[PDB]
Amino acid sequence: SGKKPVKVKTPAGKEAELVPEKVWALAPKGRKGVKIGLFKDPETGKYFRHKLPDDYPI
DNA sequence: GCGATCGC
DNA sequence: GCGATCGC
Repeated sequence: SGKKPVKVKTPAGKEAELVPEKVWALAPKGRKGVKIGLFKDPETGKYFRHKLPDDYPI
């Protein structure tokens, strides 16, 4: 689980600051990849994945 | 296509 | 079992 909030655009189309429920690195062998957060849209109650900043702690 | 994750 | 998440 994550700690600090993340500047996120929701599926519903709104800018929100949300603390991700799970975070992990998504990277192939030999390449940097990205960090991924699993988020819950507070309005709709639905889950979605979003890129995390590069320095976000896993 | 690779990489991990999980709600659906 | 997969969509969808990014950047290479």
